[PDB]
Amino acid sequence: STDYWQNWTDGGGIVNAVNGSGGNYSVNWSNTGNFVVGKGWTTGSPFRTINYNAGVWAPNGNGYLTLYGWTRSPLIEYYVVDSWGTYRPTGTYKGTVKSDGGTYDIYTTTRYNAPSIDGDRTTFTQYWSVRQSKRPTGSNATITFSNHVNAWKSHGMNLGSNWAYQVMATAGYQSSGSSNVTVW
Repeated sequence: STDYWQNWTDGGGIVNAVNGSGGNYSVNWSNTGNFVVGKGWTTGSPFRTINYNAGVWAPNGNGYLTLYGWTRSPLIEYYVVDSWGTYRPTGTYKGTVKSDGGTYDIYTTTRYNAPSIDGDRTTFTQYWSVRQSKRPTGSNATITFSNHVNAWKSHGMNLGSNWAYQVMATAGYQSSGSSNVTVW
């Protein structure tokens, strides 16, 4: 019952995103700048369990297969990264959390004068859970987001009171690749 289509690119290279049937989408990208594409929900929830099955996850270089969303009040961009390409994202280490058969490291980072849902020139903190090893793809996976929300809270990483979208995303950074993901 997804109802949100996320498709943002800074315009660099080619990001061929297909909004497929139901919860399904694909991305074929090449020689990109930065981009984020995914399917999910118009209003995020700290109580939502996200299901997905990545039929293809094939980054060539730097890309993430990740829960992705925002809050406002305050403005926070958040990630639950299940898999990646050549680079495992890290930042300021906060702790760990076990969820959905995985162990995730918790990080914070900051963006300065960068694109956000509030405009092209904003400064904000990012919250991360990053799986310690790449999650197997091709079978049904779950992200029990509450586990992350609560772990983040325990480290003083509180989300905002105004929930924006919440999607299961393919994100890329100066890379190429292909993905095909179904979200529900």
